[PDB]
Amino acid sequence: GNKIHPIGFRLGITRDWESRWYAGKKQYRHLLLEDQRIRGLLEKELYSAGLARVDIERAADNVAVTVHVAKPGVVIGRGGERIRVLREELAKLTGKNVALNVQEVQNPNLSAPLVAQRVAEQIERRFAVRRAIKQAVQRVMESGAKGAKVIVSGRIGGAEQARTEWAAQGRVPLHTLRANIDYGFALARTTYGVLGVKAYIFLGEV
Amino acid sequence: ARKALIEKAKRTPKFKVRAYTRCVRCGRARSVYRFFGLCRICLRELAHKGQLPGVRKASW
Amino acid sequence: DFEEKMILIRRTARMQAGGRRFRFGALVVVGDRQGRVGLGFGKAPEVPLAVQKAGYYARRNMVEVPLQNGTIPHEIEVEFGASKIVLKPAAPGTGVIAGAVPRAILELAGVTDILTKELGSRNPINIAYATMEALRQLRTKADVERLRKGEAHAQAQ
RNA sequence: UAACGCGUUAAGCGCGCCGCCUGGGGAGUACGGCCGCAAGGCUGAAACUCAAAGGAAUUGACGGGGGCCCGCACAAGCGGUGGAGCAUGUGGUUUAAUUCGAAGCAACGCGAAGAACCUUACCAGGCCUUGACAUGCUAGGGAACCCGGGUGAAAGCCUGGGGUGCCCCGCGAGGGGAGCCCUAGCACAGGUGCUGCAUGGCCGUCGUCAGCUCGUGCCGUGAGGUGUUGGGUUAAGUCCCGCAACGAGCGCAACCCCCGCCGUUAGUUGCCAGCGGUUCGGCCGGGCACUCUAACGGGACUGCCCGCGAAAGCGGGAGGAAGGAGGGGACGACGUCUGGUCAGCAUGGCCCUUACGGCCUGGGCGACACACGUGCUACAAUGCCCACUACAAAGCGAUGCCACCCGGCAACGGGGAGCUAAUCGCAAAAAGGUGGGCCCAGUUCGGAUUGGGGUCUGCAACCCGACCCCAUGAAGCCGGAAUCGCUAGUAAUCGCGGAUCAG
Ligand SMILES: [Mg+2]
Ligand SMILES: [Mg+2]
Ligand SMILES: [Mg+2]
Ligand SMILES: [Mg+2]
Ligand SMILES: [Mg+2]
Ligand SMILES: [Mg+2]
Ligand SMILES: [Mg+2]
Ligand SMILES: [Mg+2]
Ligand SMILES: [Mg+2]
Ligand SMILES: [Mg+2]
Ligand SMILES: [Mg+2]
Ligand SMILES: [Mg+2]
Ligand SMILES: [Mg+2]
Ligand SMILES: [Mg+2]
Ligand SMILES: [Mg+2]
Ligand SMILES: [Mg+2]
Ligand SMILES: [Mg+2]
Ligand SMILES: [Mg+2]
Ligand SMILES: [Mg+2]
Ligand SMILES: [Mg+2]
Ligand SMILES: [Mg+2]
Ligand SMILES: [Mg+2]
Ligand SMILES: [Mg+2]
Ligand SMILES: [Mg+2]
Ligand SMILES: [Mg+2]
Ligand SMILES: [Mg+2]
Ligand SMILES: [Mg+2]
Ligand SMILES: [Mg+2]
Ligand SMILES: [Mg+2]
Ligand SMILES: [Mg+2]
Ligand SMILES: [Mg+2]
Ligand SMILES: [Mg+2]
Ligand SMILES: [Mg+2]
Ligand SMILES: [Mg+2]
Ligand SMILES: [Mg+2]
Ligand SMILES: [Mg+2]
Ligand SMILES: [Mg+2]
Ligand SMILES: [Mg+2]
Ligand SMILES: [Mg+2]
Ligand SMILES: [Mg+2]
Ligand SMILES: [Mg+2]
Ligand SMILES: [Mg+2]
Ligand SMILES: [Mg+2]
Ligand SMILES: [Mg+2]
Ligand SMILES: [Mg+2]
Ligand SMILES: [Mg+2]
Ligand SMILES: [Mg+2]
Ligand SMILES: [Mg+2]
Ligand SMILES: [Mg+2]
Ligand SMILES: [Mg+2]
Ligand SMILES: [Mg+2]
Ligand SMILES: [Mg+2]
Ligand SMILES: [Mg+2]
Ligand SMILES: [Mg+2]
Ligand SMILES: [Zn+2]
Repeated sequence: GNKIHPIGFRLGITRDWESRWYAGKKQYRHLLLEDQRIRGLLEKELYSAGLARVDIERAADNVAVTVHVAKPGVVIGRGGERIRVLREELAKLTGKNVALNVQEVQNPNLSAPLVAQRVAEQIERRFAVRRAIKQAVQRVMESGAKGAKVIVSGRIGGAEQARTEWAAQGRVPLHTLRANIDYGFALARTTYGVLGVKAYIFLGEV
Repeated sequence: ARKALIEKAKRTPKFKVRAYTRCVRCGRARSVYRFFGLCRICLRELAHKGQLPGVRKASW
Repeated sequence: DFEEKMILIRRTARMQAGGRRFRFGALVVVGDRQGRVGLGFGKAPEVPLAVQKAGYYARRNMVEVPLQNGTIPHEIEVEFGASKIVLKPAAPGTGVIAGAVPRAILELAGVTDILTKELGSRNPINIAYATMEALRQLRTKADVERLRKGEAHAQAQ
């Protein structure tokens, strides 16, 4: 029972919300649940493309879902087909005019949610957990970053004794508010059980 | 949040008064906020993720 | 640009309220199989890191063994603490007839034939050091002749 | 030299000679021999049994060891708990069931920010079996869907009628097909069943305590040390001086929010200072001065003066709204607790599948010889009651808040205006002020308990709602041993709002 969610802390100061709209008490309840049904689906259907953020901006009967993705082709699809299928299935579950665009996360080495994931996969694929981490943190600092940190926790290896591995380089100042710090969390699901990967990436003093 | 009771939750019941809210997420019966249709656990979680719009953390 | 070897790796414990806390130690040899060998003992909190360290240290602590045809110029015996090594040079096709540690050190030195016994404490680390110190000490009817004549050398040579 | 240490008083370098050691326990025991007045001594085993016994040094922990420092920790206070009655939680016991977890601080008004049915996981009874929910599959019957009867506590069970859409082939009768439905059968779904000692996440905690560590260098055979220690300073591993150390990371601080002063921009639904008109209401003109509202900014740095100090900094003063972190917030280091939670969610493994799944109606979670925890209301005169009269903030509300009129002792009901709200409303703020009453009394203190008559919500207030009015008017006269909180706008005291919510 320790540290604060590094985002919700910085939220509004050095970090933005993933849903940006206004709604009165009357409407809010459902436009919320509507967002969560969207982010429910695109999260399942796009794990293959490595997806960082799902931005949901809103007007009136209008939804601008910006999907932030490593491999932007996989989202698009050959011919331009796959994206059309989504947009229809979206505007089905939404019943509104869904405006799904796609944005190329140009560097997955500085996207915490992705670094997290890449590790979790690696862990699921039965890779060495310690190495998996040092080597991830590695890749993060190599690409500009000013600080980074990854924490795998759970039944590491086979392990009856559930422990915690972690590693960091540079500064990861969780107390410093003006620090832009990306956080992401991945959950690895395994024959022996489930483990969690947190990845912190310190990006720049503002 | 047994499955049936999440469904029963939605069933428009024999009397107006067996109307009760659960969390649109976990299905939790108990600390459910009208306004979000979420419990005080889910609220907390989604709030930090940044997925409840305009929901800041307070401090005064 | 030498070969490295692992003499030994160990784990060791400190103490803090609420647990042991560990640290690793690596003993590493470094040789060029033609008369230069160095020994390094490095500790870090992670094992491969310790070895890196160890390897760095080894190259800074280097010793030129005067190899005389696969073997060492005379016999020699050297104590270090509790531990004591003896190196008796040997004839061709004898092999490094030496224990676990000294071998690694001798092999990378570039030695091929040599006799050996450890004696006293068998502790790796001190035996490691005793050997390196033994080799640090060898001389030659050459090395020696210069020491003794020396004070008018080059009248007879 | 293993180190501790030794170091011309050697434990160094050597020679001579003597004594002694050869794993721990058994054991300085047994046996034998010698000495002794005796007590007993000297000499001295093994069987057996263990896998160590040991020496020195390192980190830590602990000490009814020492030193310095801090926290409402003690002290100094103010007010309480422990007693009473009641509200809640819990132990126990009881029960058909009193679902389950929480268990020293860190469980006990805790999960529960809303248990009459629902919730609801427990119990009894009546029900369903591809199932209340997902994706399917094989075979037949069907459009989907809509309405009515029987039985029943409901669920369910049985049954009657209306209805023929869409896609392809065909002139057509019509065959095929998508979707949905029913019946049979199969994958399966469902499980708040177990394991928090298989876990993720999140949290409590030591502790907002000032610590925890790393790179390189250096010391040591080494575990490890150094730095981080010492002296001064600080809320602070905060800084200063010192030093085999020089830095760095997580922490402290800072960047963020609220309050205190002023600025610029902003004038409505807010504001009223001089002025015009007034039904005396800022009501109307008009104006944004002021109040305010709320978005950006300025302002404080030991900067100035005096005194002490190598320095850091400390004490005191001036200007200033604010002075040495101005007050409060958010923010919890490496780790500890095999801490908490499989009953939020997720999840490995084990277990059930006409039953541990699911539907319902009723009951239970509210039981009461008792015990504790947290709190409310009191025991009264620095009070109580009645009337008249002032001064808040923060929120909330168009399925709602409900102004004002009417009936009614009243709860409330009928009628009905404004308000998606700086406008309309909840809204009376209560302590306070003025007047009058009571006069030390179980009382005009206290308001339990019960009798009676109503109101509202709700399908339904027996178990088990709140509220109003009449009558009843219990304990209690300041609480034993123990024990809690708080260091300034704090404690004590007085009202107000909100979340959950038909209530
Ligand atoms: Mg931690
Ligand atoms: Mg963990
Ligand atoms: Mg479940
Ligand atoms: Mg309800
Ligand atoms: Mg030489
Ligand atoms: Mg010796
Ligand atoms: Mg030879
Ligand atoms: Mg030996
Ligand atoms: Mg041995
Ligand atoms: Mg002498
Ligand atoms: Mg001696
Ligand atoms: Mg013996
Ligand atoms: Mg023996
Ligand atoms: Mg004896
Ligand atoms: Mg004796
Ligand atoms: Mg004796
Ligand atoms: Mg005898
Ligand atoms: Mg005698
Ligand atoms: Mg004697
Ligand atoms: Mg000792
Ligand atoms: Mg002490
Ligand atoms: Mg006291
Ligand atoms: Mg007292
Ligand atoms: Mg009491
Ligand atoms: Mg219980
Ligand atoms: Mg349980
Ligand atoms: Mg309640
Ligand atoms: Mg019930
Ligand atoms: Mg029931
Ligand atoms: Mg046709
Ligand atoms: Mg036809
Ligand atoms: Mg399951
Ligand atoms: Mg645990
Ligand atoms: Mg438990
Ligand atoms: Mg060294
Ligand atoms: Mg320290
Ligand atoms: Mg502090
Ligand atoms: Mg510091
Ligand atoms: Mg006038
Ligand atoms: Mg006007
Ligand atoms: Mg400001
Ligand atoms: Mg000064
Ligand atoms: Mg801070
Ligand atoms: Mg446990
Ligand atoms: Mg209860
Ligand atoms: Mg009236
Ligand atoms: Mg009324
Ligand atoms: Mg009054
Ligand atoms: Mg009076
Ligand atoms: Mg009495
Ligand atoms: Mg009295
Ligand atoms: Mg204090
Ligand atoms: Mg209240
Ligand atoms: Mg309310
Ligand atoms: Zn929830």
